[PDB]
Amino acid sequence: GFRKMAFPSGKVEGCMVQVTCGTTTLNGLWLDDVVYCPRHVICTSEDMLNPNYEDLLIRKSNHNFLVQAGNVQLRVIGHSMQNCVLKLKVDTANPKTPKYKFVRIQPGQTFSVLACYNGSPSGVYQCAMRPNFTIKGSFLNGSCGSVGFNIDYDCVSFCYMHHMELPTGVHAGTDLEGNFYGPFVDRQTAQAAGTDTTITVNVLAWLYAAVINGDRWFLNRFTTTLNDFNLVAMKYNYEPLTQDHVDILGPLSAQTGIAVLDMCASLKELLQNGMNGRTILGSALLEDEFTPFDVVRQC
Amino acid sequence: SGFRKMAFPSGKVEGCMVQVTCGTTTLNGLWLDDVVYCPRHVICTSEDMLNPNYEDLLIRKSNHNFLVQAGNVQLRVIGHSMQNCVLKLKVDTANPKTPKYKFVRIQPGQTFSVLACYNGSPSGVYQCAMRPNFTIKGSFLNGSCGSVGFNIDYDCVSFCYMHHMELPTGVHAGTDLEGNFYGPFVDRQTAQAAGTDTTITVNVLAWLYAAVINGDRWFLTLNDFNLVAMKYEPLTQDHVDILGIAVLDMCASLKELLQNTILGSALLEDEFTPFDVVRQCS
Ligand SMILES: *c1c([C@@H]2Oc3cc(OC)cc(O)c3C(=O)[C@H]2O)cc(O)c(O)c1O
Ligand SMILES: *c1c([C@@H]2Oc3cc(OC)cc(O)c3C(=O)[C@H]2O)cc(O)c(O)c1O
Repeated sequence: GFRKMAFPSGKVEGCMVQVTCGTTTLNGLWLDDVVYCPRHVICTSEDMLNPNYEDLLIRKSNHNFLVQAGNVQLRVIGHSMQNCVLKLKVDTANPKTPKYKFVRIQPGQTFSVLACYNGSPSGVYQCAMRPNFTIKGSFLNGSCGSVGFNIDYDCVSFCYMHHMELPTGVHAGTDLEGNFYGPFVDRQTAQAAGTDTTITVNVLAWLYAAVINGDRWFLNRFTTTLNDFNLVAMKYNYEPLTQDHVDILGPLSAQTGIAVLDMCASLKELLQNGMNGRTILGSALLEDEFTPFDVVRQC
Repeated sequence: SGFRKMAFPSGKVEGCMVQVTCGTTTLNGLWLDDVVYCPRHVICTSEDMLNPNYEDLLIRKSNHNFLVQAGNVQLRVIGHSMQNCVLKLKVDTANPKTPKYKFVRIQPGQTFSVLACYNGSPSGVYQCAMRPNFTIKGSFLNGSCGSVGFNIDYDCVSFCYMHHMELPTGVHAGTDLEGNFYGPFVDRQTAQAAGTDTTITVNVLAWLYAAVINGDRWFLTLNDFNLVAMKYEPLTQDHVDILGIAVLDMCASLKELLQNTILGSALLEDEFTPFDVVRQCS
């Protein structure tokens, strides 16, 4: 079987705290003696549209920030700002601090989200960074500060922090540097996600996973050039397939003996005919939230 | 906004996962208090997969024939016994990471989270449901025998499933934590197959309600719906009471869907219980 799997969230659960400034409360990420959270926590109801974060932060003292790790209150001894993330220095290092690093992911890459409310983890799920730099996540009010991550070798790579929900229902956030994915800004002025597309390299990887698990009904005797595939796939609103993407599919092609452009011909036919009542790995749609690395890891 | 197949945070279960080795077999074990639980098939050999005598195989083994690895530490086994299809290994050290837990047995149509582990090392977590045919459509890529399923109510972990084997149809079968199998399956490498599976109708209705909350209202009598749907499981009064837009109006929507996408899915998802919708949408 093939499941959309999230990484074990235990190493991240031990880092989620509750940050309060004024009457605003959201989640923070406690690593070493620093707590990371969205800088919009310092905004009031009149600072939602055009806040000057430099002016708002200079008016704050350390005792204006209430950091709460479970039932233990953490004393803030310093505060600074980097891009859209607020850094709260506390007098206690987190003893549960795992091996970690901050990374920025590319569109199409996947990660796991630990949805938290009031610093309390409530659920974990797997998702991908859409080509339009949005997240088709599952967030309610109080989830800002939740983080996305991958685990590579018992080291936690933090790549996402949730900041806001867009009017279309999707979500936008930053890396742990405070830099937003996409052209979005931490302001409550109407923003809209660009035109989203299907992650082509992920669908091909998912098709390779279907062959690995024993499904071959979708293959055909055809091949295609890289340009002719892109000409057809882009008409179905698929992201263009680059030569780097083809190289990434290398190991899966060798493991299955099916050339990438041969699998491209299969995908071109699947888009043309649909499923015809059949399923691939339990899905009736072409799933695009598995990277070629996710396929190899689970298989 | 949004709707995802959300699993419970797995941190409380990760601290319990250990590696159990017996002979040429290595799988996952659940370390709770001073007892490690794992499938009793761990004591089988290569030549004892078709018709093993577990009573005979266990009597011939001593405590030191079981090697339990908890991180970089080897736990010392001081006792071994069997409860149904689960082996219970008594160790000399209580697990300091033992959470508040209880062993429960779930019903078909209920959901839970699985922490898929590989030889004691956790690798991934996902959410799934107990199919009416008592099978699990999970992802178990070997070395995952002994992985457990659970739910979390308040701070209490309700262990409900332990994985034992995969069926020839790609689905998986297991037991509860007391060793009692879900479904008509035995722990032997024999000819067995999963029964005709049916769709959990009450979960589909709950999933349609989650779509109305998320902005999908384009498709917005009991006995009449059942006769058409049964052409899927039947709906009871408790189903409508648990799903308490009237329910019968939603059944007419589902009836108009079975004959003649929703939340990014071309299929009617049936692995979200009515409480899962409330837990995620509130
Ligand atoms: C608020 C939020 C998010 O705050 C927020 C701030 C902002 O600019 C200052 C713009 C937008 O769009 C948003 C949001 O979308 C809000 O979701 C999140 C959370 O969790 C809390 O508690 C809060 O008060
Ligand atoms: C074996 C297994 C599972 O062992 C197993 C035993 C059995 O009867 C004794 C029947 C079947 O069907 C199975 C399986 O399907 C195997 O998956 C699991 C794991 O993880 C290991 O390591 C192992 O040796």
